[PDB]
Parts: sequence; structure tokens; C-alpha cells
Amino acid sequence: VPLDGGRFATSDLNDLYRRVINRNNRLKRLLDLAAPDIIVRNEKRMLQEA
Amino acid sequence: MGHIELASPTAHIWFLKSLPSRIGLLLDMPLRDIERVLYFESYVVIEGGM
Amino acid sequence: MSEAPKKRWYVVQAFSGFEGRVATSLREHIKLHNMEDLFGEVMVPTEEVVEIRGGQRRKSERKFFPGYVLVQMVMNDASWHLVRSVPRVMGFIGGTSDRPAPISDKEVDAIMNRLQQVGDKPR
Amino acid sequence: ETLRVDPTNDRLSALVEIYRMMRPGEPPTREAAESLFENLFFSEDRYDLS
DNA sequence: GTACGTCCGATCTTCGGAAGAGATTCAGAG
DNA sequence: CTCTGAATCTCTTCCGACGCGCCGCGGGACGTAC
RNA sequence: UCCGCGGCGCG
Repeated sequence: VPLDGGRFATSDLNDLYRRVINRNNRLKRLLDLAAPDIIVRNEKRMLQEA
Repeated sequence: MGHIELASPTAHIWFLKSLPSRIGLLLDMPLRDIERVLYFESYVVIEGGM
Repeated sequence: MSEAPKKRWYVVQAFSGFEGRVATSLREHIKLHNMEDLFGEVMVPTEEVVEIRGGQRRKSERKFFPGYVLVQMVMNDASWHLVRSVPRVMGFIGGTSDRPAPISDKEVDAIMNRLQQVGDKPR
Repeated sequence: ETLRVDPTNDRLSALVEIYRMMRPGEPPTREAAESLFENLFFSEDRYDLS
């Protein structure tokens, strides 16, 4: 909903989806550069938590 | 409706950490060990063999 | 100490966008306590891709992985306490929390070789 | 009987247990344990009664 | 002063009531 | 001896009446340039 | 602009 002013009343669903898609995109980008195993394990854990 | 191509598989909470753990008692496991396995703290064996 | 083990790299997590001041803070905390033998060098991978136009101009800083930074700590207790004492740092990451897990040497060599060719198209 | 149920009888060990149950996961070194204990009930900054 | 990209570290502390699942225990046959 | 076993103690979840009127605050901060 | 939180009040 575009309320008064140059601000947006973002629903929590939008924030959750943005976080999840950002984590997924970061993991997908990181998986094509042969990152260290610990790094991808931690990032996968973060994605699973999200 | 759209879909997000998850790079790595993830586990459903509703089928994991309810009062009866569906995956836990389907595989004849407690909840603590499956939780530890899913959150990247310990390894599990597949097809031990000889 | 009595033994002479290699100061193999470890990984410590930090807030995204705060890596530089975290590294500098590690530098002054290791300087003020005066154990230069215990700690080696700290460095984070960094890329410099240049574009003439299109918003950002003539320079752009990109990192392979921003949330993590590598250090040259050694398996001890006082040194690890010093690592966690620095602000804007959560802690170590690894297989187990009690002892932080190390990094494979062969992939360290591979990533060092990859980082040896950062400079492309000078001037 | 309370002293009989006591698992340990060392002041350093007692600091070890208090440091462990203050927050789990941390190895109990003596210096950090004493610094933490001195900052729970005996430090003027984080503890004072009006 | 102001538009814009990016991003998610310090510390909490005071309900019955019940329903159910998991860890413990000691009791016993032996 | 030692394993089982039924009972017991401990930890985790969910639940708590229904309508209405009015008012006030709501992604904020933090670096990076322009 | 039609949503959320908090507070006060009437049944």
C-alpha cells in the first residue's frame, strides 16, 4: 500500500521473501566459484534457517 | 504463482519439529540427532556396507 | 612454543560491509598486546573491476565472499579469546564450536593462485 | 547433604562450572572465568543497588 | 544538506493449567 | 551379575469472551558519494 | 488511503 509520503508499508511476507531470495542468489553465485567447503556449509545453514 | 529454484534442498518445519516428529519416527530416530544432522554439526552414514 | 606447526588459515565471521575496520581492529589489538609471533597476517579477497560508464565509473570493488575474512591464528586459547574480543565479530565457524575447524591446504594454494592474477588490463 | 551432592570440590573447578552454565559452548579458561565472575555481582558498572 | 545503495550484535530476568513426549530411576526377577 | 520395566521427574506447546468509539506512532540506520 | 502496534474509554 502506498501510504502518505515517499514511504512504503511493506508487509512482513515481502521482507521474508526478499531475505530468502537474497540468500539463495548469494549461494548460487558462490557455488560456481569453488568456494571453501566451510563457507558453503555455513551459507547453506543460513539459507536453511531463512 | 511463481517458484524459486532453491539451489540446495531444505527441510519442512511442519513435518519436522511438531510434537510428533514425522521424519524422526519414520526413520526410527530421535529429534535431537536429526536436528543436529540438518543444521550441519554431524555426519550420517549411507549404505555402510562391509 | 615447543612445537612448530604451520600457521594455517582460519575463517572468522563479520558483519557485511564492515570487513575493513574489523581487519584494522585486529591489527591494533594484536599490536597493543605485543604478540607478533602468535599472529601472522590478515587479508580478505578483493576485486577491482573497472567500468568507464554505466553508473559507477572507473572503479568497482567486488568480493568473492563478503561475510567472511581469513586470519592466520594458531590453535590456542588466549589467541582465540583475543579474536572473539574484537567488536563487530561473532565468532569462528567450523564443524564443531569448541575447536574451530581449519581450511584445506590444497584449496588454499588454489585460491592463492587464483588471487595471483587479480591484476588485469592495467591503465 | 547439599555439599555431599556437590560434583566437584575445587574453586577453580567451581569457576569452570559457573562459566560453563553462564553461557554454553565456551571452553573454560581460568582468566575469562574470573573476569566474567567479577563482572556479575562485584563490579560497580554492571551491578549496583540503589 | 541530501539522494541512494545496502543491510539486518546488545543483551534478557516475575502466569496457571494441562497435555504430551523424552530422560531418569529403582525394583525386581534373578 | 545384569536387563528390562513400569512409574516418575523434567522439558516443550498451546489456550485464555465478543462488539464499538477515539487518539497517537509506524524500515530505520549507515556509509557513499552528489 | 483501505494494513500493523500501542494507549484510553463505552457496552
